[PDB]
Amino acid sequence: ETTALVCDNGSGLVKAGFAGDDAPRAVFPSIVGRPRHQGVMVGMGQKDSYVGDEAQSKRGILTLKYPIEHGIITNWDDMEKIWHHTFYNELRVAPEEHPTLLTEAPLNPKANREKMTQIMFETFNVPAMYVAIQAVLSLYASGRTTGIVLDSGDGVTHNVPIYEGYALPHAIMRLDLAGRDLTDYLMKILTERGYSFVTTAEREIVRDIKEKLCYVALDFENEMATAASSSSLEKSYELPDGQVITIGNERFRCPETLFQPSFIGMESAGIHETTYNSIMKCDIDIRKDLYANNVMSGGTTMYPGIADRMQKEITALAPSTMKIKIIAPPERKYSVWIGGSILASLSTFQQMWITKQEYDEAGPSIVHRKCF
Amino acid sequence: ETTALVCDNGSGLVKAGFAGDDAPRAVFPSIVGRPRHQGVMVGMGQKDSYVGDEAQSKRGILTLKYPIEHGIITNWDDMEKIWHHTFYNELRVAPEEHPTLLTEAPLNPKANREKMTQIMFETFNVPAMYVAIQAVLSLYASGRTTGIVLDSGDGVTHNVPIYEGYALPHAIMRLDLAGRDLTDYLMKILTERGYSFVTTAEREIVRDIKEKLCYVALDFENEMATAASSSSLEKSYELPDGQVITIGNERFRCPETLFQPSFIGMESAGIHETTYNSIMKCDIDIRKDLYANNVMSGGTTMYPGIADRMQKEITALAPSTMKIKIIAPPERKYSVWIGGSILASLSTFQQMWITKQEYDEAGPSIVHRKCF
Amino acid sequence: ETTALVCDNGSGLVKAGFAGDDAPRAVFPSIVGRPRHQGVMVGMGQKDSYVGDEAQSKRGILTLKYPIEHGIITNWDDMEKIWHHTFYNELRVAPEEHPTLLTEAPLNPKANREKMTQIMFETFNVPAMYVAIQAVLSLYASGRTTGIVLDSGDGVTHNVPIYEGYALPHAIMRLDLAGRDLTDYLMKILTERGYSFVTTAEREIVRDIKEKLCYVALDFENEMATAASSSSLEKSYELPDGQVITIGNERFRCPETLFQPSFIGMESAGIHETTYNSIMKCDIDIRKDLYANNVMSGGTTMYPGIADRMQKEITALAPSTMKIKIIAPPERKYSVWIGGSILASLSTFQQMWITKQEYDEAGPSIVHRKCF
Ligand SMILES: Nc1ncnc2c1ncn2[C@@H]1O[C@H](COP(=O)(O)OP(=O)(O)O)[C@@H](O)[C@H]1O
Ligand SMILES: Nc1ncnc2c1ncn2[C@@H]1O[C@H](COP(=O)(O)OP(=O)(O)O)[C@@H](O)[C@H]1O
Ligand SMILES: Nc1ncnc2c1ncn2[C@@H]1O[C@H](COP(=O)(O)OP(=O)(O)O)[C@@H](O)[C@H]1O
Ligand SMILES: [Mg+2]
Ligand SMILES: [Mg+2]
Ligand SMILES: [Mg+2]
Repeated sequence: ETTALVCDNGSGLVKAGFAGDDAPRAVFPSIVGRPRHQGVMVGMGQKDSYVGDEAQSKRGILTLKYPIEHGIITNWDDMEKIWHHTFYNELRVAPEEHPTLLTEAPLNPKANREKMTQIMFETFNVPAMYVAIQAVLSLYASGRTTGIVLDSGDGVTHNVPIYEGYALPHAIMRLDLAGRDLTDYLMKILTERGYSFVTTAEREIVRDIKEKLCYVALDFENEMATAASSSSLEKSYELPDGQVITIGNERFRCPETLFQPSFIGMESAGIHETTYNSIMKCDIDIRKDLYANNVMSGGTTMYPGIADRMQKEITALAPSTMKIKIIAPPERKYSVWIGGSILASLSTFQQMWITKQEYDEAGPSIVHRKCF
Repeated sequence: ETTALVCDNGSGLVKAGFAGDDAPRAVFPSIVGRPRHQGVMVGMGQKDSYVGDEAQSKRGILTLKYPIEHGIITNWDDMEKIWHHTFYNELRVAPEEHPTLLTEAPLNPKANREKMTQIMFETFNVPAMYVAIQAVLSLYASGRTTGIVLDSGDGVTHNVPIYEGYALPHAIMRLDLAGRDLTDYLMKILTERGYSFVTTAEREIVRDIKEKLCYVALDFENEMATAASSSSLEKSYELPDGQVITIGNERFRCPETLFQPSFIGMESAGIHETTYNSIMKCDIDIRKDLYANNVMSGGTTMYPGIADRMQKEITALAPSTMKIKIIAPPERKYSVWIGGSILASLSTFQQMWITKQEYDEAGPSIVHRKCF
Repeated sequence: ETTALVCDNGSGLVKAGFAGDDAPRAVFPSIVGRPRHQGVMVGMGQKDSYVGDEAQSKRGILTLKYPIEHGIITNWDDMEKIWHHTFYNELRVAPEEHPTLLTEAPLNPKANREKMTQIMFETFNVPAMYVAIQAVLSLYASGRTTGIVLDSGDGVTHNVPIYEGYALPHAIMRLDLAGRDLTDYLMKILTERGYSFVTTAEREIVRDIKEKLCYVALDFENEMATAASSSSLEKSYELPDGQVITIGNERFRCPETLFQPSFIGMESAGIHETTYNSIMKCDIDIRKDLYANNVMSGGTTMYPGIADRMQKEITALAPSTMKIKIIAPPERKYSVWIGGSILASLSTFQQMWITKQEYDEAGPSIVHRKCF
């Protein structure tokens, strides 16, 4: 083949393009939007459903659904609209000509991967495809064969240890807390300063407040004290319609949910303890190299101060005699897709695709014997 | 102390009285009103503002302002008249004599609770006070350590799950739709039958139409079909001055907004879906006992048929494997205040009051470190 | 004494009672749990810690901690709550009056036995005590003085060869895989069918799924092929909250971790290989009588088909010239406690107790010269 696609069919935001390009060709919301009002205009070019940037643009008149929840596809009829849009609108390919690398979280339901395999061969007729783990792809972008990858998206956070190119699948950790739960918690805490955000259109406004204003405080109790000497840490922000809102300790109490999942009431260890537990499930000789190669990936790792905070916290859990080093590159917003564009381009990978001629004799069950 | 005051400082309607009474000593409109017409009579007892039953009585000559919107005090200069009137006129006690229990919605703005705290210690000089969640009080009145309380007053509808007396604040739900929004919708749909209601006093006339004649259908499409065999479900009502109006399917299409908020153009779950979502956000082992102890509170839960409609709808959402039971007691019009009268009476509660001596060294910020 | 106590302080299930009784007087979860939510009701039995069935019953609002991990007590402040509950709450004895037989896995830390001795004399003031090896007690319940015992609890699996009443301590094997690791692996593989169990309360739901439905395949590859021609091996389970989960090959792929520890990623012999390797470490003349007396003990030996599988596999490793018999009694769930109740009742054992008079001139290091 001369060109494959790589599609990072993620929660909240899809990244899409071709193998061997250095960054995604297309990046848009993993959203389908549907009207919630009467179509009172006549001769208007009214469309029954909107997807990606069209839905994000028109959202005052729409109800917005993400067809992926926690890295699991929950609405296949609208997920087919996202893949149809992806290929025919801004990639503008013929899917029958290009083999597609697809992307998934570890410890997902098998039925997700099977129906995703079925749609690619039976609805899009692709030549071939493969499903790769987001955290395995994240080491190709880094240029490594050992590291522990913390990947944190819109839906799921997960840790995957790799040493000398072998995964330790028994030491993988998954966590149903990422960019959506932080946005919902930001909506909840913004209520107590007097602002209301509740519609699926207002959750997108609060996602922009989260992306623009929020950060990870290197010591939470000292930052909560600092914010009581107020206006020192406060930022103003301008809503659609031009009303201004101001934010204080909620600017960093929001991202702290990653380190203290008890803020959203769940009983699980923080992302620091989860990375440390994942290294401690690994065999003793590999732990020293995993601590030094603690890779970060995905948009929920983009906060200011989060690499510093997690270096402070893994260094408090690990023994003091060795170098915890956290590798947070500036393109980590796309390092899954970038690593998929490398893998789909490798000359040795071209024998590993599931081909149409191998699917159609074995059914969607083929994807469990041929993929990790 | 020998007695304590207790107030549900309600949206639309205040309830007030003393600890250990089995019902409120006073219940009256949460209203202040000012003249909108000339005082032409010389030697008249002319007065520049009115409150409660006095404003409700003079409402031909007044414009009526509710100083509480959606459970938030939006007009302190008139809310201070409501609290002043409450203590000095129909409770007729000196506020410095008795500590006050006070009442709030969950997820409210912190500035509301702070300013309420300040006014009680600095305008009314009370010995001590506390602020309690309307739904936590409703389990004291119902005699339970566990339940999910749907509370629906004039201004707000909210759900609080409680199990073994511990609340789950991650699973709390709040909804800016209750008795006011149903009254505004009733003005709009009575206008489809040609009746005009637009002044604030006409909203009180339409509120009496709602309170006297409205009800919840067990199945809306069957009731809308039944109303096409007309004059069966329809009723007649007598206005002030003695004119009469006849009320059609708007008699049950009004309360159905609680189950279909899209009738008033907002994009949110109905009260059945939001109570189910609140149970489904809880820890799995507690859900069986929340379905069995679903408690109704506040005047917007007083419609005929609402318990039967909600038992039907929650039974359709929940798995059939277990017994949904909705506890709608007849005193649920006052169950918040009744629960406060129990809480203020308990010997083990008297250490939980914020005392004047504990406020004046910490300011109104004391309330967030002693209330829920 | 007229009665001693015997307390099999095992991982995650404590079995306790009097010497001379035929079964444990008390059996309960070896668990302590603490609230993880705000207590909003007051005038109530609010309690800062729950233990045993109180923790297991209220688990929907608790984080649950096991104070024993792999047969090692890791949290003594909660193990003292388990013994205090054992003695005062449902044995309802005064410990000062009764000598107590305690119990431990072989190849444990010496400090675990020392601190366990210290607490019994300095916190509970017992007249005397002893620490027995759980596999030596499994021969006492079995009514034989030669055999090899596969004991497998919640924390640890171990083999102890005994011939003519002498143990062969060079031939003891210990494996840090038993009922907890199988439960945790079932949480992992249930995720691949779409069910997330993640809290320490949901781990108890998965432990009940494991106990009710899981079984050991006689031939794993034949059973996997049988489950691929599906629906014949599937069963379903009703959760708390009344949602139903169906379970298929994960019903027997879970217990196969005992025969293939590489499923949880650990490098070791399976329980068949570890038992055979233990017989091979023994002196050649005893091996015939060890194969003829392969005793099984503890709850992780309770799966349907495990005796048939374990006999099938030892019979393939051992030479065909002689007969393997596996002795898996129907009471084997309590055979350590039953055998401890026999040992503590023997007239020949009453010289072997460590007495308070013999502890308080030697310190807790007495337990290394007087016990096993
Ligand atoms: N600069 C930023 N600060 C904070 N959050 C961000 C930033 N950029 C993106 N995000 C968040 O990252 C989440 C998804 O990013 P991504 O890694 O693409 O996840 P996914 O792989 O699930 O699509 C979104 O919820 C978005 O709000
Ligand atoms: N019989 C009734 N039918 C319908 N609505 C009622 C009835 N009685 C009271 N209400 C409504 O209940 C609302 C407030 O009741 P209440 O429970 O006191 O709320 P709050 O606690 O907010 O004061 C008012 O808007 C009123 O219209
Ligand atoms: N019928 C059963 N089938 C499978 N596992 C069981 C059964 N009964 C008990 N267990 C398991 O046995 C384990 C502990 O049993 P036990 O022998 O008391 O161990 P311990 O001595 O460590 O307390 C628990 O993890 C439980 O899940
Ligand atoms: Mg991602
Ligand atoms: Mg109320
Ligand atoms: Mg045991």
